[PDB]
Amino acid sequence: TFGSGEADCGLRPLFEKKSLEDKTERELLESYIDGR
Amino acid sequence: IVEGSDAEIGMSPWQVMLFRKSPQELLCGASLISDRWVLTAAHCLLYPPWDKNFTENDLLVRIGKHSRTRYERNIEKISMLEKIYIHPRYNWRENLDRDIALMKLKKPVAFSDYIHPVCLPDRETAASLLQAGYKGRVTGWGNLKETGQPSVLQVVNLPIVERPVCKDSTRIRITDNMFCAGYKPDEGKRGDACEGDSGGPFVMKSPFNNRWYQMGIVSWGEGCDRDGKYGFYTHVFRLKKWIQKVIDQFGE
Amino acid sequence: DFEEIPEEYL
Ligand SMILES: NC(=[NH2+])c1cc2c(I)cccc2s1
Ligand SMILES: [Ca+2]
Ligand code: NA
Repeated sequence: TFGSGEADCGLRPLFEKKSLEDKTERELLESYIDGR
Repeated sequence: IVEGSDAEIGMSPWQVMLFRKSPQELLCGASLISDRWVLTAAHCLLYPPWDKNFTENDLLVRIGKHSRTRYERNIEKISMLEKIYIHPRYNWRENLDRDIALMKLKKPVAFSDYIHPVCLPDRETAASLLQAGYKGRVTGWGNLKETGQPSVLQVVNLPIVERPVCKDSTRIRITDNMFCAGYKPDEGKRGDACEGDSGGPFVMKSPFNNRWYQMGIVSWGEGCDRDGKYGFYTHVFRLKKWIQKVIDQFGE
Repeated sequence: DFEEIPEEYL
């Protein structure tokens, strides 16, 4: 809804919430000059 | 989406479908930002050049979908609109500057494994992620080729491009309320949004807090996946105050 | 091409 979202925004039930990654998100994180 | 692949189930739980009641057809893409508000592109609702001016009563919002044509019983939710708000300075006469609109749902939707809102960026997230070279994701049910419609939701990941390159690929006057994305002819990688994808979300995943933020809205392009051309997107963060304003002036 | 949707939404 607002500032940085909602509260539980952006955390997907089937992925982040279960600590599961979708098949191409790595591509994205790898472009922010690598993530983690 | 051109050169994108099928999405996985629950990959973009914030993806919404603007559906026309009669004829029953896919109008545009949109996104769920809270349990009562959907964000889309203003040209999806108002575009006088083509006598397009939709109203509350002419649309339906379908949330939780994967398949483009099937009514996914017990999975998707269909809502009606209470109000539509177009940015007061949306410029349809020249370059679709401030191509943004908010729709208030008749009743709040309930989240599920297939329905979840996306976050709207704050100054700092915007500042660190909206950089040339960083990739974002666009999703939609739009066309597969310029001139070819998918059965399922498609996804493509694209890099943000430097503004001078964006300005030098077109004759249209680009404003600070827009950014462009896509691969350079030189990158031997393709992908783009296309007809039917308008209004949908351009999102990025924060490496700081693992959340997905919606940085842009699919606004316009010249053809689909043409070499030397890029897609343009509304800059959400630049119009966030307008968003906050209508939301806490008219609801939540 | 679109499958029919239930009448209580029109
Ligand atoms: N190439 C593109 N990114 C787009 C092309 C279009 C078209 I053609 C219509 C509506 C929206 C868009 S985005
Ligand atoms: Ca130019
Ligand atoms: Na291109």
